[PDB]
Amino acid sequence: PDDDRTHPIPDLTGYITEGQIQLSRELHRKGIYPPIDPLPSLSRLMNNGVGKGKTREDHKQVSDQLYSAYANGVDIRKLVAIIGEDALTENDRRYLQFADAFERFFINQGQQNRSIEESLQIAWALLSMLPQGELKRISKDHIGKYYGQKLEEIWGAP
Amino acid sequence: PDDDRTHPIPDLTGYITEGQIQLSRELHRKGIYPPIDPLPSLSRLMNNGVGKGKTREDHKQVSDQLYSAYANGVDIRKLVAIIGEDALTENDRRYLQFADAFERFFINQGQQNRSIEESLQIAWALLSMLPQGELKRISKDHIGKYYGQKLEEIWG
Amino acid sequence: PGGDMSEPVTQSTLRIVGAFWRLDASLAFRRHFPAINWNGSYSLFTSALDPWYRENVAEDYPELRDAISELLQREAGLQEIVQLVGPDALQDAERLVIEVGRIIREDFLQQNAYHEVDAYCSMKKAYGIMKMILAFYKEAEAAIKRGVSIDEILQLPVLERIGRARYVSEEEFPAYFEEAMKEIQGAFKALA
Amino acid sequence: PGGDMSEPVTQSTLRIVGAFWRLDASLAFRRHFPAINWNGSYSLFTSALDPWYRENVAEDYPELRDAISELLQREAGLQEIVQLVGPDALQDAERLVIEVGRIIREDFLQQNAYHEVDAYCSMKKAYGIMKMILAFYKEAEAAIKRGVSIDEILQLPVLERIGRARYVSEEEFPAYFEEAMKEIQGAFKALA
Amino acid sequence: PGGDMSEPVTQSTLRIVGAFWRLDASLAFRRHFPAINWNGSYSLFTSALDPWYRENVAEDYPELRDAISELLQREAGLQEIVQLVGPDALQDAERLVIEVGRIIREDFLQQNAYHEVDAYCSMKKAYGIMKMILAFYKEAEAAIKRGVSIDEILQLPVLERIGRARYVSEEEFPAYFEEAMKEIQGAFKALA
Amino acid sequence: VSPTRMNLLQRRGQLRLAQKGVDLLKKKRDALVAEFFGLVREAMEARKALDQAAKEAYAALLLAQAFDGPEVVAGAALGVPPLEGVEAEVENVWGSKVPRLKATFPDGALLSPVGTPAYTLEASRAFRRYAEALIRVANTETRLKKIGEEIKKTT
Amino acid sequence: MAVIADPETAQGFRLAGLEGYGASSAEEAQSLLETLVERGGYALVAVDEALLPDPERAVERLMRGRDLPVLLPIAGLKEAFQGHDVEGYMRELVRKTIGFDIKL
Repeated sequence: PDDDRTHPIPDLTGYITEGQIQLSRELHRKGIYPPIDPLPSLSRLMNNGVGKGKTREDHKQVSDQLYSAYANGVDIRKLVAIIGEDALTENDRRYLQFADAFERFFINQGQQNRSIEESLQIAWALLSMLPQGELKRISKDHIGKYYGQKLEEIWGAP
Repeated sequence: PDDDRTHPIPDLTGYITEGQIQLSRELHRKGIYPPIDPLPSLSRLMNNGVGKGKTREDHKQVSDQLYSAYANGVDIRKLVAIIGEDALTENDRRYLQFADAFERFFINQGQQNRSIEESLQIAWALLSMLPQGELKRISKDHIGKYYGQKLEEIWG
Repeated sequence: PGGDMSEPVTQSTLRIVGAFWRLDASLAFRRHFPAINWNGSYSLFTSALDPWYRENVAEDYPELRDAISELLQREAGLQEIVQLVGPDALQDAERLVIEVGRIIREDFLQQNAYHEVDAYCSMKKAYGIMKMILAFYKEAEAAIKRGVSIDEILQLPVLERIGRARYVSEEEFPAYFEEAMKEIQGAFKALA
Repeated sequence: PGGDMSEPVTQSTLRIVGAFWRLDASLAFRRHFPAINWNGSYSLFTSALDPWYRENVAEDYPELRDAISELLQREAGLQEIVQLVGPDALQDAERLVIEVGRIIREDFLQQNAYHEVDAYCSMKKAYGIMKMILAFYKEAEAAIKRGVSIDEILQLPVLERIGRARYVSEEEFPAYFEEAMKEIQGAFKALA
Repeated sequence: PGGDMSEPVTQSTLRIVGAFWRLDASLAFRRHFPAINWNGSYSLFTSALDPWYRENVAEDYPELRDAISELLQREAGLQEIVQLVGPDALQDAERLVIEVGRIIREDFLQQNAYHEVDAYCSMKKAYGIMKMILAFYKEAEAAIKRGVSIDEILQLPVLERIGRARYVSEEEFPAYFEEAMKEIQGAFKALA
Repeated sequence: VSPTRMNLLQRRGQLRLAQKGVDLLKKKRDALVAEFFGLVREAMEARKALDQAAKEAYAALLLAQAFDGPEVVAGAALGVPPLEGVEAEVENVWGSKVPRLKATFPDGALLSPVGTPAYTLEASRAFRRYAEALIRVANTETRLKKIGEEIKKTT
Repeated sequence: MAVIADPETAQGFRLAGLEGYGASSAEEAQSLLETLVERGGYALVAVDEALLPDPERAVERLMRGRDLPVLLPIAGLKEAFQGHDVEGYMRELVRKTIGFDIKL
């Protein structure tokens, strides 16, 4: 009713349902559709459906790494406005550029229909901006198999 | 009651009447009389009885410019309490001094009786403290006609 | 009652109307009219009217409207820092964003309903004002990279031309617009 | 209930009474009695008693009352700055105002209702205390412009005589007042 | 409903329970499981359980648990300095307790409920882990007192042996504990 | 403040804004401290270089006093017009302005290029180098002392 | 720039082309700096630590309204030959600035 999550209707809904997807007003005003905010969203039953034999086996680690990297970048994007970009460290600039490109490409898909393999390919393309070895959450086999893809596969084919 | 504007009696009164005059306890604590706070006050029928051929041709623009300048001064007063006075630029100090002089001379008048011409003269004297380029809401002809007064000559 | 937006009538109306124009008391105190609260207002008819605007107003009108909305959103996101550390602690580009947002708020959104000329504004006049504001913003952003300080830029006489384009008559606006667009080039190509 | 002044009984009472004495819990729990909040309180009989005060106490009594009220106002204004910037950033002139306000608060306003002498105070005793405090303030203000630091003034032994003045009985006060005034005038002349 | 402990159900529950384990959202965000806050939690059965522990576990157990509690308490008092200045500017006398606090938090308090062997832990295994941690603390403190630098201490391979103590099997643990206790003395004796 | 639902929501928003601002200011303090601990090393290096220059200058002066004679040294110093002209240009550090002194002292401002008392000339050269080291030390210290109080203000 | 020390080295500063004055006591040094602060043109004053370990402290009640002249403590005359620990002075400096007395 007033973007209030303490209202009885959203409060009692969370007592019965198995997660939530939350829309963002500032993403909507920035021209991004669909405006789904990855920070407050949560799915309780994600671990049973993903994994080897029902989807690709790198799903969970990639999702966790994306969550951590975006959560890191969103605060550097505010610290820059005070201390200036040239005063940041190198990894902070990497995270800032990743957090910009994430909202630019991964979320703002428009009316396009994306399969799971396409979304995983885009997610791996974004993770290649970060330096190898910073991906603490992903095992070595998946890094050796999927890292290094260019972002031009969606940049030059929007 | 409890100086609350959202009490049902002031709310239902303001939904009917053509305006209100609201007093300020903060101005009363400082010895200013009458303690009328101009920001929450309002008069709906002002536009009918002022203007050319009724009081003077520059009434409404002066009234608007005073409101805008006073609001900027109040905002700068609020910001000073957080960042301190010494960090102010000259542009903010001009509005701060305008707000102080406004409260000490225009609102505070005692029991004396003022004609409309004296009030407009004082208002134009106050607006002369600000730069000429900051008077956005006043037409340039009125600025050329009336700008350039000094407040101290009236009392000293 | 009392300005409480959680009133049952307000909440019942909010779920069925297609547009919502919220007013603010704080803007009305300082005599800033029409005092529409930009942060809590919306319209659901914006997307369906885009083919009409391209045919009748200009081909690039939705892009200009979205560009203005981006500047307003960026200004709204930066005021949480100004209230914390003061406006003078920000960088140059942030100060430019704040000043352009102030220009937009004072000149484009504001409208006097009792003035002889400003009471009615056609669509093409608003389009011209938005084009002027965006051109000034892009030129100032470019001049920032050349090392020119922000407080030097706001002393330019072209700011008066933008700030008083409201009061130009409907049939005199086409000449004023083309004069201001040339003055924009005449300002930033000689400042540095 | 719980010190909430917005409750119906207090609001109904405040509409008919001519004087309002407001007590503060911030003063009662650090043993500053009578703990009257001198900023929130008011009286509507002050102007009507001036003809009586001018002939039964002294002709300049309201002037001293106003001169002390304005000093309290200025100290209250300076406290919000001294509580954010530290006691060193103030000028010596503002330090003098702070110290005079502290002297006023801890000597004139504070009264012990259980002491055998301090329980009662005539009008002339309070008038003498006010005169002594204002004379000390005037001498200290004159001494600051002569180049004397605030540190030298506060160590003068004559401020102890002001602090002990309220414990002097009604019979001994007319001589104590003259002795204290002479000591103030001598000590501020000999100093620097 | 919101992670607040002022909710009436929590306030009515904590009045009568004998123990109180408080989970923290900050630790769950960092994937530190279990997310028990060891500052807000408490228990009231330790003193009554003390006679049972010294017969069935070890004579030293009640006077060994409090040493680790003291180590955890000393780490919490240094957070106001670590937040201001980075850990590398601290002296070795408290850099050592910072490292020992990290070792405790990541090798003893943390437990994986989905693991095959870490899901269950008997009392003697925990007692052996505590003994190893305290032996490391004593030897490292002595080596620091000799005059060695803390960089060479943190490179020692025995720190990984303490890290593997969680996943060792329940019946393999008695040999691993003896080997670790010999290895730690052998390594710290050979230090400079 | 009148108790309504809208005011309660506004107060919650204010609390969240303050909570974000605290962490933002802590990050700013971390950046300032990282700058401070990098500047202190340069300060120490400049200080020890100044100490070495002072040692060699006094070692030259003690011998030059003996060989040339105190009256010759006194007369030689009186023949040079002393200079106070320096470029006290301002420097920016986190918005505040600090002086960064630059010497306008030329190598030709000293009279008598014919150095028959060669020890006096060498002492003059050593003292010029010592003055250069001293002004470099001052230029580091003026920034360090202001970064410290910026950290204090943020805290 | 000005520099005050004992007269055994005052002529060397004039030999460097700089104004230099002699002082042999803390009272002489404080009187000389009180003369220098009311004087103009002085952008830098170097004061021996033997005469005054705190050159900027001794002027603080007159320096609150200005920022041009910088003040710097310099090494002693006889002490410079045997040297001193510049890394011990940095400990006191960092203790003055951040207070924790913690430095590695």
